[PDB]
Amino acid sequence: ACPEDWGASSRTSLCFKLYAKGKHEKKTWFESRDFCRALGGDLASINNKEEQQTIWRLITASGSYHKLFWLGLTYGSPSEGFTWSDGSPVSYENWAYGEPNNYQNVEYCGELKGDPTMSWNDINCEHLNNWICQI
Ligand SMILES: OC[C@H]1O[C@H](O[C@H]2[C@@H](O)[C@H](O)[C@@H](CO)O[C@@H]2O)[C@@H](O)[C@@H](O)[C@@H]1O
Ligand SMILES: [Ca+2]
Repeated sequence: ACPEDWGASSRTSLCFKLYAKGKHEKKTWFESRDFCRALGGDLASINNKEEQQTIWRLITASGSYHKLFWLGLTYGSPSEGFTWSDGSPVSYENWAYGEPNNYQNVEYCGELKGDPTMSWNDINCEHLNNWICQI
């Protein structure tokens, strides 16, 4: 069962929470990771299409589309490439077309574009974004 406002009460329920913020309250990737971890969770990992649908439905309910959200995607060592901050393997992927492209060699964190495609993009970790936590 999820905490109230994070999901449903069944044993199979996945718990995610959107943090959509105005520009003065958006956070860098590291700030967002630390925020979710302080609650006992982490930035959201998306391990399968079911979790993707769960998050998309939260976005539809929020009424705001096209927003960019930090996910738990962070580059590891050169041999690893992208990892999830929660330690789970990056197996399921939904990178946008041509991504990750490490544009200008400075893109080491992953964001979700909150439109129906639910696609991922690598971007500069110091950008200020909305974020999604999991617990
Ligand atoms: O800004 C770097 C970014 O540029 C291009 O992505 C565009 C768009 O698809 C992104 O959603 C937004 C927000 O991140 O930025 C651009 O408008 C692509 O070259 C992309 O790989 C790159 O990260
Ligand atoms: Ca990119």
